[PDB]
Amino acid sequence: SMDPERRVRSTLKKVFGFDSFKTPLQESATMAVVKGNKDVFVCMPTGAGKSLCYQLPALLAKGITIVVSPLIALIQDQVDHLLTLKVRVSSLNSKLSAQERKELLADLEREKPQTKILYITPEMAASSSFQPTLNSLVSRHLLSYLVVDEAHCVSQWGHDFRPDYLRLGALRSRLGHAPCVALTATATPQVQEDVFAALHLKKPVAIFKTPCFRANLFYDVQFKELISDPYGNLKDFCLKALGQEADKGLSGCGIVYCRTREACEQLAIELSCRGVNAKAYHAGLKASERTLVQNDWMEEKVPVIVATISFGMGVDKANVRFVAHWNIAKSMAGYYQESGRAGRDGKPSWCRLYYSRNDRDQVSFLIRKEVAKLQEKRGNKASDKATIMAFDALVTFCEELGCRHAAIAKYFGDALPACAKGCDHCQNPTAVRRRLEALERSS
Amino acid sequence: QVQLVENGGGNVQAGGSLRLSCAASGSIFSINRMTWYRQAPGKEREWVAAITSGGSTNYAYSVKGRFTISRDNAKNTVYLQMNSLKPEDTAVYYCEAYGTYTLAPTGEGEYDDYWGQGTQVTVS
Ligand SMILES: [Zn+2]
Repeated sequence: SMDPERRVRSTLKKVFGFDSFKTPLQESATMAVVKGNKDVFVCMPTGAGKSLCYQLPALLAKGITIVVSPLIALIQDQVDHLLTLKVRVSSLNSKLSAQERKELLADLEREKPQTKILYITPEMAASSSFQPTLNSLVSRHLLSYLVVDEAHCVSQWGHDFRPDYLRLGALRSRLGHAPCVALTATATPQVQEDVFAALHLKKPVAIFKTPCFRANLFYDVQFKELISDPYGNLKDFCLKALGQEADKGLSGCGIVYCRTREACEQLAIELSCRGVNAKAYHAGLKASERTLVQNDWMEEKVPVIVATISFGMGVDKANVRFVAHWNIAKSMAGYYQESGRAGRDGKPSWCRLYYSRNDRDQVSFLIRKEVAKLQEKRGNKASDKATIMAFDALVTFCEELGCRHAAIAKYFGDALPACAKGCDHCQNPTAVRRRLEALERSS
Repeated sequence: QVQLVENGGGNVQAGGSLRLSCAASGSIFSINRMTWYRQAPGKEREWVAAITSGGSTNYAYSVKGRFTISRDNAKNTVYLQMNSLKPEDTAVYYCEAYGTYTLAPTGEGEYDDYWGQGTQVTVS
């Protein structure tokens, strides 16, 4: 094609069936992989089109794109999708018939193989029965790209450490000609640096990292210990949030996250009695009550659901005007995911964490118990340190003064976000200072 | 990309001190390691001192006890205090900002190594 972008748009349309890219960022990433002069790191949430960023460029390349993916279930999802698009995609694994195995190995030995995209477990990629095939592919210069999917699996500080992933670096170096595309949904900066080092990515690494920052979310922290009427404070909070078309009255809905079922039940009643209708949602309820509560919340019959973290996964509601954490979350990640259910329609929403040192001490305690249980059962691990530090970053978020968006950015590894008087601290630095000084005196 | 500018070079009597600075500018989230190298003309480049983000420091055996590397992350700037200067310390001193993570609010960034032009240290 006269224009490389025109061929990319063409293939995205003709093969994959999309008129545009989901985001400028997915576009930029895909284009950097096509240009092929840089190793590429892509860190985008599950559903943000990571796959395409290597799958489309794989099709516009001379040769084969090997895609290392950690477990067979994940491979199969994409193989089947790619087969619906009549893409020449193969998978080498031991969940196969020994016949299919040799049919493919033969196809890979051909000068001009049928296979365009080869999905493979890291186990398979390091196994000696595959080494000959790998070598002839390397020798013939028949690899266009090496792709390492679920790249965080290389990090002991990530959530899913796989020793198998430690070997992928040696492999990467052998494929000098083929650029490496490493992808994950979840990487703190420390996991990023492990991905960059442990996979021997060639600097300069092009990074495409979906930021946390949403311009329409107002984050604040309130100290339960500093409030005479906590339930009253929450009620005013929910009402202000829902009362953003004064003429029409209550519009939108909200979520209030609590650690325990007991708390969900009681807090729902306390709010209802104080003039904001609310219902509890938690896994203790019968399946049918959950679907009635969710439904009532979804239909805006009851505007406020008070739930455990068991609520939100399977829900698309775009006019959540507020998420309030009544108890601090297990982790900054949790808090981000939960608070972030607010404001999906882009209109102003409010995320408020109700911090108490008592909650903090209780969650800190329960994290140290469940780590101990794991340390007894499957022995000591560096991920336990990351779990504790995951809580700590949220404790820190509550107990320090600074832009709240900035603190979430620091933790996930985003740039300083354009918080436009969009958090308590940026809107009134002194007010937050006062509350922290005041919380100091409480002990 | 990143500008690494060195400062604080000079001509100084043996036994005297210098303080070199080294400031990275750009959309810097983090620097894995900042290392001071020195290069006398027609000699092999030499490792002087390093500091990780984390504040772990390491010195060449030749300068241990005489030089201190320090940093101000607020300014992505590392300092090399050089005391008891010897003529053997005469060289061009330069920085490596190794594992430099840059990032725009758009989510587009880089991981790369960056290098200073250097600063002249002569010890009579
Ligand atoms: Zn702010």
